[PDB]
Amino acid sequence: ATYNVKLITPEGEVELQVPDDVYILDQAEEDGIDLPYSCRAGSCSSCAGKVVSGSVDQSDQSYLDDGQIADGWVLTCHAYPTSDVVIETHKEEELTGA
Amino acid sequence: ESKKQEEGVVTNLYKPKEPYVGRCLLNTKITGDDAPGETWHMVFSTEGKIPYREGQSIGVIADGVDKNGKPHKVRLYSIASSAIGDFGDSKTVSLCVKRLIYTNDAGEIVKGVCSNFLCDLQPGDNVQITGPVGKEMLMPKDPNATIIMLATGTGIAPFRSFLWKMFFEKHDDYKFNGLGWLFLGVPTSSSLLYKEEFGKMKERAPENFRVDYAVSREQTNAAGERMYIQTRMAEYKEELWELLKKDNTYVYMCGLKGMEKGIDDIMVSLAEKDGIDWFDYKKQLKRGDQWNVEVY
Ligand SMILES: Cc1cc2nc3c(=O)[nH]c(=O)nc-3n(C[C@H](O)[C@H](O)[C@H](O)COP(=O)(O)OP(=O)(O)OC[C@H]3O[C@@H](n4cnc5c(N)ncnc54)[C@H](O)[C@@H]3O)c2cc1C
Ligand code: FES
Repeated sequence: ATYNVKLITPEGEVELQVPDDVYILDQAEEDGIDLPYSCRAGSCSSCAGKVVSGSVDQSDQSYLDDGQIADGWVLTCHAYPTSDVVIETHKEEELTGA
Repeated sequence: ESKKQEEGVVTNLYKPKEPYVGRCLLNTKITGDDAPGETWHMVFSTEGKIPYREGQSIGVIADGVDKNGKPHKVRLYSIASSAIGDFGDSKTVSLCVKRLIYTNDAGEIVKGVCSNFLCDLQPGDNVQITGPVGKEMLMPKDPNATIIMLATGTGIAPFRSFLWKMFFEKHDDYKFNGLGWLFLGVPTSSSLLYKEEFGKMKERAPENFRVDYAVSREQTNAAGERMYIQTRMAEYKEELWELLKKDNTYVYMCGLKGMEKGIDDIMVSLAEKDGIDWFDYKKQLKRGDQWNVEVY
């Protein structure tokens, strides 16, 4: 009920401490961390982030597409950690076979 | 819980996997033929099937597919119509869409896919909708609360919804009796959105409303500093700060992300002179749902 999460921000590399029943973005606006957010409901790509060492729950997909759940992408505003996590925040995609 | 209204609230009645197919009833260009970038006010039909609330937003799925034979992803747009809509029948939903157009580093003029699919919609066309989406920008329950609305460009959208309910309407469960303050920053007067309307609101109840425009190009303050959405707030910085510490003052920001820096800048200097550093203070505001952002 409190997992370790690592944020490889294009700024530095945070070492937060996000709980279970708490969205990640929320804990970022707590410790005083500044991460991108818009609708804050999980319908856009404002808070995208390629995950790594760990797993998170983002069932409130909405914008989470097909090979997005597999490619590792994560919508930080709508995802609770289910294990220690290491995400690369501020990550974006606007092409690649598009 | 929340100080914001969440009684008659709903989200995701429709998702990208099976959107509601509405139809364009109206679509008009609300910016002067000489403005930097056209914006359009458009009205779709919902058959009451999308009970969205002031502050929420809907998604649109443009037709066709991108240069890969794949359906376009959903693009979000703040709802510019109050719950009952611009028709009063709770049967429609309106959008304030800016049409995206720029030239790239190749000299090719590009066009945003959805915002262009929207500004070209011909009354009768189908439009795929999703939502309602969002709970962050909802309105407070307190009808006598102060409410600062900082907006830039199509960022006036959710506030135009706000205001329609605050004055142009009468409900037997809501009567705005506090102060509604709006700040709209745009580059030109030919770019002002719904001024007439905010003009009638400023009379329907000149005691509760207060609107301040910030035409960045045709306005300057002291040292000929361009009058920006935040430069306008500067001239009231004193009165403003004397509100940012009362349980009933709810600030709302929305629009072109970037208008958020300046605001914090004129806020840090003001706070970093009295109390703590603005930043940690915004954290205490967001505590009681008094600083809700939705920039994009
Ligand atoms: C919560 C929320 C509310 C929103 N509300 C509104 C609203 O009320 N009205 C509105 O008009 N839009 C709104 N938007 C933005 C809207 O969703 C789209 O981002 C916008 O209309 C552009 O989408 P598009 O499909 O037209 O273009 P797209 O084809 O998606 O193109 C956007 C892409 O173009 C590039 N680009 C953008 N601007 C430039 C530039 N100046 N120079 C060079 N390259 C550039 C970038 O790579 C960008 O990712 C909102 C977004 C969110 C998240
Ligand atoms: S804040 Fe919009 S998808 Fe995460």
